[PDB]
Amino acid sequence: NRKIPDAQVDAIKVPPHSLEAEQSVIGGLLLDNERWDTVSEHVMTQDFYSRPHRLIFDGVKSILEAGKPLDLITLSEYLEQREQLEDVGGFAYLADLAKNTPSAANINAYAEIVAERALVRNLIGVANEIADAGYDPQGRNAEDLLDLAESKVFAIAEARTSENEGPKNVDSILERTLERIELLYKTPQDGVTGVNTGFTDLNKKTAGLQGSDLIIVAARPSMGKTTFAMNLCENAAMEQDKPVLIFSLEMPAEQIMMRMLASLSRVDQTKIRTGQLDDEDWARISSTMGILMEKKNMYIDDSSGLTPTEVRSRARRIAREHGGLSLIMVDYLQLMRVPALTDNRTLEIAEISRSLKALAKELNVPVVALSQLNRSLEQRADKRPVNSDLRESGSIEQDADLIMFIYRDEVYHPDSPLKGTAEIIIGKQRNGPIGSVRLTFQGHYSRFDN
Amino acid sequence: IPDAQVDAIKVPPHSLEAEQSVIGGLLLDNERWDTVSEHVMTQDFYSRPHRLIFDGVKSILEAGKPLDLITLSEYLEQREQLEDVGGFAYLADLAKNTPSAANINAYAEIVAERALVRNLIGVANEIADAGYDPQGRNAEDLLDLAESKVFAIAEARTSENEGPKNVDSILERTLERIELLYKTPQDGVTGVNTGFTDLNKKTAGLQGSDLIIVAARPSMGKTTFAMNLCENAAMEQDKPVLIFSLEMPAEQIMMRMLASLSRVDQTKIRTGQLDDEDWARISSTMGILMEKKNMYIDDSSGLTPTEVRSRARRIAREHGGLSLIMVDYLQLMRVPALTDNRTLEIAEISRSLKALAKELNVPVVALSQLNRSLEQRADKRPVNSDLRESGSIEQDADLIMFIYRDEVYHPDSPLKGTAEIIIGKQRNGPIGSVRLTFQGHYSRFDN
Amino acid sequence: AEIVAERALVRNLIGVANEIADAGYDPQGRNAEDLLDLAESKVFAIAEARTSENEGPKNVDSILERTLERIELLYKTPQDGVTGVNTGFTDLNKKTAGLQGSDLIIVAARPSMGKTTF
Ligand SMILES: Nc1ncnc2c1ncn2[C@@H]1O[C@H](COP(=O)(O)OP(=O)(O)O)[C@@H](O)[C@H]1O
Ligand SMILES: Nc1ncnc2c1ncn2[C@@H]1O[C@H](COP(=O)(O)OP(=O)(O)O)[C@@H](O)[C@H]1O
Ligand SMILES: Nc1ncnc2c1ncn2[C@@H]1O[C@H](COP(=O)(O)OP(=O)(O)O)[C@@H](O)[C@H]1O
Ligand SMILES: [Mg+2]
Ligand SMILES: [Mg+2]
Ligand SMILES: [Mg+2]
Repeated sequence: NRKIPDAQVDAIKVPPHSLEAEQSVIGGLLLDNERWDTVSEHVMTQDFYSRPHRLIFDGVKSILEAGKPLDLITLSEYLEQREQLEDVGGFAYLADLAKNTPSAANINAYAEIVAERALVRNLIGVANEIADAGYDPQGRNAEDLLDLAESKVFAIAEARTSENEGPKNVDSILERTLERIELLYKTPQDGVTGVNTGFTDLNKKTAGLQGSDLIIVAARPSMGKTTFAMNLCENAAMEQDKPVLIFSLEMPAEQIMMRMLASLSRVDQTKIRTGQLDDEDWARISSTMGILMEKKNMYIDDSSGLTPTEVRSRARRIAREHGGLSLIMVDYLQLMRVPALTDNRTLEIAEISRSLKALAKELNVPVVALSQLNRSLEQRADKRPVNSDLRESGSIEQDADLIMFIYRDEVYHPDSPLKGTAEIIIGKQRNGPIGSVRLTFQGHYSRFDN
Repeated sequence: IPDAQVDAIKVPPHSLEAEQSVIGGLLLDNERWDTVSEHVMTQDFYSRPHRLIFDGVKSILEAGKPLDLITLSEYLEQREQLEDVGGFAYLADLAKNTPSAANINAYAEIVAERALVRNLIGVANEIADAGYDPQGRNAEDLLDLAESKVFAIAEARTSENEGPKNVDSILERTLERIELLYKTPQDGVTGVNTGFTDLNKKTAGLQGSDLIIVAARPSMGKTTFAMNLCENAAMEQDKPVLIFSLEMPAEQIMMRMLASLSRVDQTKIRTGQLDDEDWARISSTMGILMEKKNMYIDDSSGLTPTEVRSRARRIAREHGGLSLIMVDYLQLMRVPALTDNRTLEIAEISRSLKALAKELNVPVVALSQLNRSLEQRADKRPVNSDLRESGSIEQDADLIMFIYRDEVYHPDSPLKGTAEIIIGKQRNGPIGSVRLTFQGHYSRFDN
Repeated sequence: AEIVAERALVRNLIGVANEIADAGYDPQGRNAEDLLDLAESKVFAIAEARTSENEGPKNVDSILERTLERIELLYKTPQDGVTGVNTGFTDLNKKTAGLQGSDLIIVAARPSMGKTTF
C-alpha cells in the first residue's frame, strides 16, 4: 500500500507535454529565423510546459519582433542582460537545443504538437477549477456554476477557433469562389438563393436573406419595424424546415405570438386584443395555430438584457438540435448589454454589432437585428432615412452586410397619396443593389404585403 | 567571502561571444572589414587578447593583405604577442566557433554598445570621485565637468552609420536616389503605375513610402477606383499586391475585379446570365490572374495596425517586397489602447499606416469616408476640411485624392459617366483635378 | 541658504552618479541607447532644478539697466531695418525687423497654402 501512491503521484501530477517538440521549435528558429512568422501563428510563450523553454522562447520572440537576427550568441546575451541565462541552464543548454534538432521544415509540425499539449494542459486546469468550484461553491448557485463551466470551456474552444487563417493566396480564393458558384448552381435559383423574404420585389433585389449576413432593420418609432422583421420570420418559418430563433428583448412572447396570429390569419389585431372575435375570426386563428403547431419550427426567447455571449450560447443550443437555423432575429440591438464596455455606449453597441456578425458567420445563418434611427432625423424631417442616421448610434454600418430602412410618408404627412404604403429603403447591400421597395402596410393586421 | 563577492559586480558589461564572432567572421570573409571598422574600434573590445588579435586584423586588412589564420598568427608571432592571446589554437578556435556569416554587423553593434556602457560606467565613477573629492572645484564646475564628459560619450556615437543630418550624407543619398531613378524606365512614371495617363502626369505614379488617402461619399466609386489601381499594379509589377478588405469579402472583390478586367456587366456576373462571349472574356482574365499570382486578399474584420503590419511583412519576405498595400476603410480598423477616443484612434491608425509605408518602402492606399457635413452644404467639390473632421488624417497623408460625381447629385448633368478625381494634397507633385470615365456596369475607371 | 542648496545639489549629483553606475552594472533589459538617455535625463533634471533660482525680485532699476543694455546692443549692430534674422522679404522685414532671438513664431495655414514652402 506504500508503493501505490508514489507511482500514482508521478503519473498523475505530470500534465501532458513534449519537451522534444519544444526543443525542436526553439532549435529550428535558431537555424532559420524566417520561420518565426509561421511558428508565431501556432504557439504562444505560455504554450511551453517547461519554465526554461518559456524564457528562451520569450527571448526568441523579442529579438525576432525587433527585426534582429536570432543566433545562439544574441539569444544568450539577451538572457544574460535579464539575469535569466542561469535560469534556463546556461549557454551550454542553448547550444544543446540548436544541436539536438538538425532538421528543418518540420518546425510547424512541432509547433502544432506544442500547441496541442498546451490545449490539453489548459483543459485539465479548467476541469480542476470546475471541480474545485463544484466542491466549494463559495456562495454560487448551480446555475452560476453551470455558466462558469460553460464560459471556461467556451474560452478554451474560442482560442483554437481561427488559428491558421493568415496566408490568403489567390489560388485558395479561386477554389472557394468556384465551390460557392457550384453550390448555388446545384440549388434551385429561381431568383432566391438564401432565405425567402416573402416579398417578390425585395427578393428581386436581395436574392433572399443570405447565410452569414448581418441585417440591420432600422426605423423611427411606429414605422412597423417589428412588424416587418416578424413577417420575414413568418415566411422563413413557413418555407424552411430549419427553426427560426427570435430574441424578443422588448416584447413578451405572448405579444409576439398575438401579432403573428393577427398577421397570418389576417384578423384585426384590436379584435384579438379585445376578444371580440366572430365565428370567422376564430376559424382563421384556429387554422393558423394548427399549422404553427404542425411546423414547430419557431423559438421565442423573451429574456431581457442579454449579452452577445448568452445570445450565441442559446443559438448554438437550438442549432445543434436541428443541424442548423433558418433565421436569427434580435429585436433591439441597443437593448443588449456588454458588462465589459459599460463605460462607453457607442463601443458597447459596436461590439454587439461585431459579435452578431461573428454569430452569423459561425452558424451560417442570416441574423436580423432591429435598430432605432437617431433623433436628429426628426429635426430634419425633409428626406428619407440615410446611413448617417445609424452611424450616430454605434457605427453599426461597418459591420452590417445589409441595411434596410422603413419609411412611411403617411406618418409624417397624413394627407399623403401613399396611404397604406411603406417604403423599404436598401441603405447598404454587399451582394446586391441599393434602392427602394414599396410594400403595402396593413397596421390592422400587423402585416406587410407585396 | 562568497556572499560579498556575489553581491558586488566588479565585472563591467561585455560580450566575449560577440567579440569572438566579429574576429571569427572577419577571418571567414575579409570584405566585411569596411562595415565592421565603421562600428567598432580596437579599444571597444573588453578582452586584452581580443584587442591584440583585432589590432592584427586591422593592420593586415588596411595593408590590403588577405586575412587568414596563418597570416594573423605570423603577424602576432613577429610581435611576440601570439602567446599573450592564447596561441595558434585559440585563433583556430575563434574561426571555428563562429561558422555563421551576415550577422557580423550585429555582433559589431553589440561590441560597440558594450564599449559605450563601459565608458559610461567609467565616466560615472569619475564624476562620483569628483563629487567626493572636488579638489577646489565649485558645484557649477562639477556640473560642467559632468555635462562635458557625458556629452563626449554621446558625441562619439553621433553619426556612426552615415549619420543622416549633415549635408555630406544628404548629398550621397540624393545622388543614390537620382541614380536609381535614372536606371529605371522613367517615361513619366517613377513609382507604381496608376493605369491612368492623366493621373500619372500629375503624380508620376504611386510613390514608395507614400500614404495615399482616397476619400469619397457613398457610391462615388471609391472601392472601384482603388481596385483599378490594384489591378494595374498587379498586371504591371512582379511584386505582389496586398489587399485588406475590411468591409467586403474576398469573393466579392474578385467578382468586381472580373467585371473590371473582362469588361463584362457586373449584374450579368451576379445573375449568372453570361453569354458565350462573356464566358470567354472572364476565362481569359482568370487565366492571366492565375498565371501572375501576384495578389493577396485578406478579408479579416477589425484588424489592428499591428496585425496589418505583421501580415504585410510576412508576404513581403516571400517576394523581397510589395508593389502596393490597399486598406479598404481606415475607420473600420481598431486600436484597443485608444477605445476612449475615436479621433485619436483614427489618427494613430493613419500614423501607423504611414510608418508601414516607410518601413516596407511601398505605397499604402487607404480608403476613407467624407464627413456627413458635406451633404448639408452640397454646393461645391469635396475639400481637405471634410476629412479633418474624421481623425486629422490630412497631416499624415502624402497624397489625398477625392472622388466626385456630378451625375450623383445632378442626374441631368452633362458630365454623365464622368468622375472627377481631385488631388486635395500632394507632397511630390501638383494639386488639381483629373477627369475619368466611370463605367458603373463594369466597376471600372478609364482614361 | 546658498551653502545648504549647493550641498544638496552635490548630494543629488552623487546619488544620480550611483544610480547611473548601478544601471550600467545592471541594465535590467535596457540597451546602451536607453541607458544613455536615462543618464542624460537624470543629469538634465539636476541642472534644470538650478536653472532659474533667483528670479523673484524684479525692481524697476534692474529693468532699466537691462533695457538700456538692449538698446545699446541694437545701436552697436547694423540696423538698416533688420535687427534679427533676415526673412529675405523686404516688406516683411519692414514690419517685423527680422526674426528676433527668443521669439516663438507660429506659421499657420490651411493645407496647400504653402506653409512648409514659406
Ligand atoms: N390595433 C391597431 N390597429 C392599427 N394599427 C395598429 C394597431 N396596433 C398597432 N398598429 C400599428 O402597428 C405598428 C407597430 O409598430 P412597431 O413595429 O411595434 O414599432 P417600432 O417601429 O418602434 O418597432 C404601428 O405602425 C402602429 O400604428
Ligand atoms: N450592377 C451595377 N450596375 C451599375 N452600376 C453599379 C452596379 N453595381 C454597382 N454599381 C456602381 O458601382 C459603385 C459602387 O460604389 P462603391 O465603391 O462600392 O462604394 P463606396 O464609394 O462607398 O466605397 C456605385 O457608383 C454604384 O452605382
Ligand atoms: N509640382 C508642383 N507644381 C506646382 N505647384 C506645386 C507642385 N508641387 C507642389 N506645389 C504647390 O506647393 C504647395 C505645397 O504646400 P505645402 O507647404 O507642402 O502644404 P502645407 O500648407 O499643408 O504645409 C501647394 O500650394 C502646392 O500646390
Ligand atoms: Mg419591437
Ligand atoms: Mg469598399
Ligand atoms: Mg510640412
